[PDB]
Amino acid sequence: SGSGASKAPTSFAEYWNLLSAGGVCPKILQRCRRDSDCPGACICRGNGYCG
Amino acid sequence: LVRPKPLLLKLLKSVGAQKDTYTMKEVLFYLGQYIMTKRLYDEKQQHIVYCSNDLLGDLFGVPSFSVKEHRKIYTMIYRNLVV
Repeated sequence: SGSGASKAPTSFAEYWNLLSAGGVCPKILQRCRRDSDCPGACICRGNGYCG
Repeated sequence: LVRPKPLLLKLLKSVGAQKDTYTMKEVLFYLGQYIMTKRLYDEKQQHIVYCSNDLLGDLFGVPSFSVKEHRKIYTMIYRNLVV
């Protein structure tokens, strides 16, 4: 959930995630396709799962 | 929930978000999606944001900001919202 390149952001997408814009999330094992498909403030990672 | 500002409402409404109240994620979502689709990021410096001459500058009081300043971004946002 807000999960990007926390090791070295080189992109806008990567650095956008690092802000954690939303807060903390319960880390649901629900399969999504986008951040809007995941409730609260969770984002869909590159596996299609929230984190 | 949070309470946005009446200036910011005009920007939000331009992304489809015409509501007076939104969620914490939504506030930054409509903002991010706007800049992402507007092309207001530097190619070489995708971590720098131009707020000068946009509705973000009017409310921030600064000509530009760094996304790297997460602790500053949060204070700017919390000054826009009601906790």
